[PDB]
Amino acid sequence: QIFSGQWLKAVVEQLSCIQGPALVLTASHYETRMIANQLGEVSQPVYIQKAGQALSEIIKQYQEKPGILISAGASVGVSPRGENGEQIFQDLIITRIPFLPPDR
Amino acid sequence: MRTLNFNGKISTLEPLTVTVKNAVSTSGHRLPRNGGFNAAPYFPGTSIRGTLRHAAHKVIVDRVGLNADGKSPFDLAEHFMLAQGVDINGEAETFAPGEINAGAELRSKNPLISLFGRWGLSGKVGIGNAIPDGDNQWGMFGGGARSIMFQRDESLMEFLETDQVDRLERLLEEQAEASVDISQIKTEQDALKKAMKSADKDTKAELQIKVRELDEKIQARKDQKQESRESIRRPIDPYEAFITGAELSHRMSIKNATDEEAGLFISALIRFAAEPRFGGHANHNCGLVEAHWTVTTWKPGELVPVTLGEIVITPNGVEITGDELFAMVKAFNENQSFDFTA
Amino acid sequence: MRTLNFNGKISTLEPLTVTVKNAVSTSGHRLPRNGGFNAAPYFPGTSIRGTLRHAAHKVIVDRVGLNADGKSPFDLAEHFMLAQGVDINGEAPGEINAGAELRSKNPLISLFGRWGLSGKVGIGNAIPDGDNQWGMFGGGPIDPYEAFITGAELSHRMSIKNATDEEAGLFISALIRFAAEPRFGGHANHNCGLVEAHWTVTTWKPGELVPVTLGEIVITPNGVEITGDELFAMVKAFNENQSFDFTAR
Amino acid sequence: MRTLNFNGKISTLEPLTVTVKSGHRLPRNGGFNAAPYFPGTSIRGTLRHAAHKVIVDRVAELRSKNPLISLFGRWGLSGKVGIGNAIPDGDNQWGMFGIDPYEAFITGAELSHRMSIKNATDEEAGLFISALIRFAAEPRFGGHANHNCGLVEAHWTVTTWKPGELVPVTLGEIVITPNGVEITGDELFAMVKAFNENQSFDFT
Repeated sequence: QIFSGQWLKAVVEQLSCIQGPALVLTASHYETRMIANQLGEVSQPVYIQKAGQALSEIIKQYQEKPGILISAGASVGVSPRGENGEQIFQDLIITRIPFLPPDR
Repeated sequence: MRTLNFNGKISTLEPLTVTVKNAVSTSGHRLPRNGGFNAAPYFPGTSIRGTLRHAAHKVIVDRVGLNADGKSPFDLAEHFMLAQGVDINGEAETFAPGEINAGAELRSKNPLISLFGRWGLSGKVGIGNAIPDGDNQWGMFGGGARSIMFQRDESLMEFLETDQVDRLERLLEEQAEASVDISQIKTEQDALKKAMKSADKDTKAELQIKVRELDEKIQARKDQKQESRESIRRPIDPYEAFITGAELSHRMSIKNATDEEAGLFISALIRFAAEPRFGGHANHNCGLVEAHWTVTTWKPGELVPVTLGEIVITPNGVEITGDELFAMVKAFNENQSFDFTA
Repeated sequence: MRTLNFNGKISTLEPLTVTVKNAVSTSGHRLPRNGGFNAAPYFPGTSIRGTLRHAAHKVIVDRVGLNADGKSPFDLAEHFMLAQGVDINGEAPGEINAGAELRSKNPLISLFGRWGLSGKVGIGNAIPDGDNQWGMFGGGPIDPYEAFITGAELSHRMSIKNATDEEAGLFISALIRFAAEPRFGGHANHNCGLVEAHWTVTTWKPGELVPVTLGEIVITPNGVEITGDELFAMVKAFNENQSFDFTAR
Repeated sequence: MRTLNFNGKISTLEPLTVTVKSGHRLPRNGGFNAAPYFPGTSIRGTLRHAAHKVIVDRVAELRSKNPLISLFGRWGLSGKVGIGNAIPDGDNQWGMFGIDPYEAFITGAELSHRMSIKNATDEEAGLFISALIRFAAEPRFGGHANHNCGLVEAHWTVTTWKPGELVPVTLGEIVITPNGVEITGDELFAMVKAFNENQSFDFT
């Protein structure tokens, strides 16, 4: 489980090129932590899902101030929709397809 | 060039302990286990071999003798080669041409290196691990706790000056507030510990760094404490040791040992019997043992080994049986052809 | 520079208990057990070692002398060094040979070492000879504490390794002063701890096949009998040596 | 500052019964089949009551203020005094006497007994001897009040030992008996006078 640095640089580069609120669905909370570390928070607030956290707290952290939300796992049929209901993230970055580990 | 098998038992006169760096962990001092967590702990053959090698080195420096001032003729390099087995001047190479057929002559001139070997010269003696005969036979000893001398007895106040009494009281107060500070630092530490293991991969790396810096903070508080750099009244970690009287089966063997090398080994055991100490915690008199070894030889090609005698080490003395062992000791003592500087 | 093994028996005039936090459990003050659950209780060598170390400390501060105010010239750091070996002040390759003269001028810290300084004396665990010499004492919902019985024979064995005449005399004097209050363990109330003990001090010159007994030291409530002119010789050698600086480390 | 050892004998003129506080047996001195002993807990309790009611009759730094607490001590404070148990000398000599019968030593029993004061000063160490003399008025070494178990006589050889010397010196002989209290040794009398002359006291 080592992520190649070139891919990290490319991913942060494409993340920073976004000009609006976005939802980054990484695959592992470990990927969430490495991508957060590699990001320089040049963009509007970066909200990170700590390993074993609760998504809805970051959801309501994100409604007050839309920005870039890197939340691995999560989903399970959820959506960071606004208060009256509107698409508040024009971009959705699936960094890697969440390929399941091999299970001997 | 006869192979001597010293098969015998070490009975533990005082608890037998050893701190093997692998065996110990942050859980606590544990004896080196004979495979796995729950196996029967053994006393390492490395410790016995080192003790016997230092005994043989002392034997050799005593037989060579001392000058009027009491300094052995050997140098630091020769001492380290004889007992420690490490070369100070770099004169030890493995599998190098030129030393072919020089090993026999060096062994004859230097029985110590012959027996215990050096870097590149195979040691003729192998000092096996001590395996207990029966279950249990190991447990936690030492322990106890350091305490404030004057809190345990008050007669020592009448010896300490009022300024020293002030220093005492300040030492107490400071050690106490530092103890509660370290206490809450440890509470944070253990809280971290709970996640150090339960975690995802390289998430925990950060927690490793956190504990490392919390331990640097601990050191900082140590420096802050003033006076004692440590905690005076602290509990002592118990150390695992074999119970007294414990029977530990021991198998040593000397591969193709001349009568001279065998005599040096036996004299080494004789000198070791003066202080029959193995392992550590000598402050608690740990390591004192009485040991009886049946020396048996096995001529290659023969189906059975013949017993050349029994060597019994006891607090009451060293008992040597069989004329073969006596002839070995006499051969070693009489031989004046030993050069320990090569 | 001889190795003196003190081999002998401790007979307990009153019970003898030690609250070692390792053994004590929810049952109460369990004696250290020398094994598993059903092994034979052993009186730790750490307790006897502390008692004899503090006896040596007391004789050292007595032999140094007391000022007119009745106070000892040593400071707190030096007291803690002598009895507890704890570096209160906190002050190596330069120490490789400093141990020789630090031992020579401070016989106590040589005998009972400090952190990084190997102690010459090793005080072992007292172990009962027979069986059923341990029971519960202290009846009074009050925790009964484990302890040995009156007259229990505990086989003890100390050993001083490469000690000089002053070192061995210091240890003998420490035993003399301990025999004034021959109390081991704790439980000062209930008078538990007081023992009468006797040791045959036998030495063993390395190389010799059999050790030679320098004599017997016997501690009884009616006195301390020192047999063997050699133990007296080491005692007076320690007493008359006026060349001990106890302010070095 | 002398550490006083009271080595001596307790002779019993009545069956002493203890463990008043499955059957009523005496505490076992190891195992079950070994000799019995009379627990020092009750002896030190009696000495506690004696010291308490002598200081009532009359009226390190703490030790000078309260000689009682210096002798026996609170939880935090180490008490100088320690009262061991009474061990029988010979074989047998104890029986099921006496309603559930209780276990007791026969009349005429002689027990070897040890008491000690660590680093005693004459001031507070006099209090212990005064506690034994006023004990002698009411010699109760039993656990029964209706059956008045506890009538004993006891003779203690006080042996101090200044540390360092090879032998201890006998201060004197303290005997307690229903006839009264008998004391020997002029220096023991002077010790108890030291106690008397000071008046340092505090309540508990």
